[PDB]
Amino acid sequence: KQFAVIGLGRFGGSICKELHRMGHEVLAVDINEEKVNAYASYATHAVIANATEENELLSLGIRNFEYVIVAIGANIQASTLTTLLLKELDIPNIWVKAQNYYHHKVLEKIGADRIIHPEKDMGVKIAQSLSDENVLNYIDLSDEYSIVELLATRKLDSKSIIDLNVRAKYGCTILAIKHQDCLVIMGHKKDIKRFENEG
Amino acid sequence: KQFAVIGLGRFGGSICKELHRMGHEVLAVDINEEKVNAYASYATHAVIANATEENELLSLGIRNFEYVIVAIGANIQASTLTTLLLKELDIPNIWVKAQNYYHHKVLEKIGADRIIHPEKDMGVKIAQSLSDENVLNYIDLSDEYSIVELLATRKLDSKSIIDLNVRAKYGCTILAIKHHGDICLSPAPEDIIREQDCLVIMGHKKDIKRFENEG
Amino acid sequence: KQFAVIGLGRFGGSICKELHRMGHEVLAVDINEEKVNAYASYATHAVIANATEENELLSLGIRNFEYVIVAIGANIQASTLTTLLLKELDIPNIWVKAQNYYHHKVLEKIGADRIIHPEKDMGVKIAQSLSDENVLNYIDLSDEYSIVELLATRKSIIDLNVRAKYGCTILAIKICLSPAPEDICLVIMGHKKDIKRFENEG
Amino acid sequence: KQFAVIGLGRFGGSICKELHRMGHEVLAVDINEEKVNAYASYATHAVIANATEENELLSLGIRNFEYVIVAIGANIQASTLTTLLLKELDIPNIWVKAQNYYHHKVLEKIGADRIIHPEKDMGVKIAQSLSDENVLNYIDLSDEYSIVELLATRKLDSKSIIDLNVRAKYGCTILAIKHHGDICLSPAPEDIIREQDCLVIMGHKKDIKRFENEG
Amino acid sequence: KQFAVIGLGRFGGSICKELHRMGHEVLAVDINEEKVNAYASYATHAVIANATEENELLSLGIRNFEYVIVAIGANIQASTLTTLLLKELDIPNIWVKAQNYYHHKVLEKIGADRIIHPEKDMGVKIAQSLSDENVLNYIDLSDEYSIVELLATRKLDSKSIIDLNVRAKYGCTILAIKHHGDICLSPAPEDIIREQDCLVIMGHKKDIKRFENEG
Ligand SMILES: Nc1ncnc2c1ncn2[C@@H]1O[C@H](COP(=O)(O)OP(=O)(O)OP(=O)(O)O)[C@@H](O)[C@H]1O
Ligand SMILES: Nc1ncnc2c1ncn2[C@@H]1O[C@H](COP(=O)(O)OP(=O)(O)OP(=O)(O)O)[C@@H](O)[C@H]1O
Ligand SMILES: Nc1ncnc2c1ncn2[C@@H]1O[C@H](COP(=O)(O)OP(=O)(O)OP(=O)(O)O)[C@@H](O)[C@H]1O
Ligand SMILES: Nc1ncnc2c1ncn2[C@@H]1O[C@H](COP(=O)(O)OP(=O)(O)OP(=O)(O)O)[C@@H](O)[C@H]1O
Ligand SMILES: Nc1ncnc2c1ncn2[C@@H]1O[C@H](COP(=O)(O)OP(=O)(O)OP(=O)(O)O)[C@@H](O)[C@H]1O
Ligand code: NA
Ligand code: NA
Ligand code: NA
Repeated sequence: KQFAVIGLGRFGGSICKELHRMGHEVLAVDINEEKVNAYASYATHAVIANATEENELLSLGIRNFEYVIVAIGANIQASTLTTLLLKELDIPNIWVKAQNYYHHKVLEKIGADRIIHPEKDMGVKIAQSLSDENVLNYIDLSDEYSIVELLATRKLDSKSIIDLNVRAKYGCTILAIKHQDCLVIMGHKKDIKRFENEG
Repeated sequence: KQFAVIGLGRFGGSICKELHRMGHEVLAVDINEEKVNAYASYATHAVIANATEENELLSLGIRNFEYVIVAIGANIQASTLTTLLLKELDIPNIWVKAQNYYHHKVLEKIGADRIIHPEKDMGVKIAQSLSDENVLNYIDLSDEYSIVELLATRKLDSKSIIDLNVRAKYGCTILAIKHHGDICLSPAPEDIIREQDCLVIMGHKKDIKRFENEG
Repeated sequence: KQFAVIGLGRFGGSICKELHRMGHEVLAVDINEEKVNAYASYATHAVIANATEENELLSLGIRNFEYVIVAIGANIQASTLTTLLLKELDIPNIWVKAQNYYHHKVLEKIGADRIIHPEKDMGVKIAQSLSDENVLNYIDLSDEYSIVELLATRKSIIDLNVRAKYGCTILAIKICLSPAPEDICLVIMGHKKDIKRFENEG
Repeated sequence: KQFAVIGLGRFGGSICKELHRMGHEVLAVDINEEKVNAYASYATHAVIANATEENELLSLGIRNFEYVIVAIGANIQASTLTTLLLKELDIPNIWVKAQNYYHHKVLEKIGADRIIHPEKDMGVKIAQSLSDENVLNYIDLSDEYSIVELLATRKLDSKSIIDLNVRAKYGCTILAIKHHGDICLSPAPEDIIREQDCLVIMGHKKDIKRFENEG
Repeated sequence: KQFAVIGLGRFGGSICKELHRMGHEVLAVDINEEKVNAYASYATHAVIANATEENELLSLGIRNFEYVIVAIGANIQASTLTTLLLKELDIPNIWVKAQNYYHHKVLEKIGADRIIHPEKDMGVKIAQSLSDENVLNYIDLSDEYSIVELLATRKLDSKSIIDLNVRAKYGCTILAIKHHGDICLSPAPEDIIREQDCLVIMGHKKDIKRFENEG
């Protein structure tokens, strides 16, 4: 697979370094000369180009890339003009980083295959950890069930699994323990909060 | 639990909106008047202040907040000077949003309780989804064992759980399966996996990768 | 009929002044303070607002306007964001001034009812006048047939065999409408190729 | 001894010229092309570089220098990220020119071996000369003891050393007398004090104030 | 004694904070609104005025000040036009902070009473500390004689004053010893010197250098 990442910011620069670490052909495009020089070593091909121009986009052979990631999320004009061109060039998969709710609505009309909010998805994830310090990481299977990696408190010390009645009393299934030790649990959103309060 | 969020960007503004939804007293501090007027309705109180000033920081009653989040990740001077003042004010928890690796090193020195890379962590998470399109959302329990929410392929249709030897060969456990928008926790042998449905699995990282090829 | 004109430039300010002359209520919105003060006298209601904000758009009572004209044609971000709000606010008629081909393609996606190129339409109209210095002003009824207002050069109507030889009809003589044989700006209606032959031979 | 001076301002450019005058190997680093061309004659080697970037720091050959002076004192971000790289490069002695009190607090955290306030230390010395027109130059041995180079008034003219009972009444010992451009180290009783000759007098900080007032 | 400080920089702001600490009436004039608000508490009278204007300078009542310090050292146009006005208004004492050699020459022509180089005089003083790590502070009595506040080494540990033939061989006099936060004036034979204590010495400039190499 060949990937193109347009815009080497904090978000796009992470995708170039990660996909290059896994051993993939990454094209790194950025309008900034100093950004491309820094990520020149972290990409298979790095070009100092403006992606809002169709002539520059055809010069890169952008039609040969199955996945194009437009990591521009502070310039709505540059981001929407780029993903309109890539939809014109018949790119199978265009993934765009959005800025606000209105930028999400423009890109949904002009044909973005997946629209990503990196700071909004992390900020909600961080604020869940701020509100309840017991949690460390979670994944939402649905809107009401989650796999919350809880942190064992002082009252859970020296307590066996059979002593815990999470299976029946709370209806929560413990998955793993990482030796205060990390306690991975699964259950309803309201049911897990009962186990956090009562230990 | 009273939270102060300094800098209402895409990251700071999301924490103010999320914590206000959960019903928490959030103080929204920003130096830009237009940003403050946007988050007046999404915060308990929104004020205009330059957090690099100690006199302006004490005019907010910032010593009364258990958590302060400095969500400035494009100005290193503004971000590092702010957490220095909060470190002096004996704030128990200071969480800072970092910009690069060398910005993370400054905050570690001057006493940031937690340092957050929002785009770097999401960019790494996205890049796993580009590389392996089977996955939908993964959470790393450790460096070798992870929970991967997989998407069922075309050959997984009309297949039973006992047919898939995940417990025996791959050494992985299917923790949940969802079909048609309804999620079933801890499926029992045997259940029908459909053409396009999410398949949550748990196991070693290299063991799931072998299973995705043969799924 | 209540009209809203968003963006007081050369194009938007001309729509405000013409509609205020005709006796219509016009709301003039612009982000520039100097523009609004100049067109405060030429608009029924004038405000200094950013039209890309949904809160500022609702303060104007923009839902009461049947026609909104987004005459922003150099800021693509301001033009595309504004028409998405007005589409969200259910304006029956949104007319947008575009900049280039790609700006036109964006506004077609997000639901612009009519997209206007003022400089491109005039530039095509002007460039037809430079190549053929006899013409003055023309409109295209169709691709093949057009009404061309020629300039009279160095004869009776019957002498000008446009009806038989060229297959064209003389429409006016400049003031005297509906000419008839015979009579010694010349308006001629006919096929586009036929008028060019008439100009070369006459 | 090898020295590197990062930032050729009024303060950094003075260290380059004084160390080169003494015959030391000075590397002059700056980001401005005009500054580097100006100090080509006053430094062993002058390089155009941006010190906040670590790749440009290792090209200079910065690990070969025992002393590095970061004489940037108007950009807090550029100064603190430079001394972070040098501290990470195991540079033994890093001397940093600071700007304000909060900049001093950051450099203390991230490992600056010595933090310098050139204008603040000179402003304090000047304000002692404005407040007291008798003094010319002083050195604080401690917070209560000092050596003050006084200036002779009219009442000290034609006065011998033994006539002045400074040793008993004030408890201050006269160290030297700058006689008409010629010094006199440890003057012996008695030497005639002229109209205007410097009187290097050592004593308590409060006691010399009495000597200035009582003449 | 009323002092006017024109330009509240790092150097001008240090004179305001020190003259007010000593109990003097200070007029703090600056063209920047942010600077005046910060120093409004540390100055008797703080004004946001431009000093290059003759009308604004007479609104301050600047003729009532014996000392005016023009602490603008990065703006030659503002510094030379200010002191041209103050000399035109017959200020008895005008002290100007200069930038380079050419600014020093202009201010001499247009009648500056004392011209100050804060960063240049510190850079020369700092470069002496980099060259010789034994010195901590020194005061130049002349171009050939100096008082150096040395630092004790391992070879100077447990050595009495009479053991050091500084009076006979080196021709230098030991003035005081800073014994770990305690300072003793005019030591008598004999006093023991610890491992690391400041040793204030006086002598010829070349004779002190021979002492450090030979002891
Ligand atoms: N037209 C363009 N074509 C290509 N790259 C561009 C273009 N416009 C901007 N960029 C580059 O894209 C990069 C990321 O965009 P930008 O800084 O606007 O986004 P952002 O919202 O700040 O994202 P991040 O949080 O990842 O930094 C920048 O380095 C910028 O120079
Ligand atoms: N000194 C300051 N005090 C308070 N708020 C500030 C200060 N400096 C910047 N801000 C605000 O912080 C917010 C976010 O800062 P900035 O835009 O520099 O960071 P970012 O990392 O690019 O943003 P984001 O969180 O959107 O990714 C902005 O609204 C900005 O106005
Ligand atoms: N967000 C906005 N909301 C309202 N008015 C705006 C906005 N952005 C720009 N304007 C105003 O719209 C007017 C026209 O926009 P602009 O000058 O960018 O377009 P243009 O193509 O040059 O227009 P014209 O050819 O009519 O002069 C200007 O007066 C500008 O100040
Ligand atoms: N990142 C950098 N790397 C190297 N040199 C730099 C860098 N940033 C600034 N400089 C240079 O450092 C020199 C001094 O810095 P600056 O002028 O900001 O400090 P300052 O406190 O005003 O100094 P001074 O008052 O002694 O002149 C300038 O010549 C400037 O060009
Ligand atoms: N014409 C003026 N009148 C009054 N104040 C002025 C004028 N011009 C500049 N200043 C102020 O004087 C102060 C010092 O000026 P400047 O920054 O040019 O000098 P500097 O040599 O860099 O100062 P320092 O090294 O002491 O920080 C600043 O606060 C500046 O705003
Ligand atoms: Na961002
Ligand atoms: Na135009
Ligand atoms: Na300075």
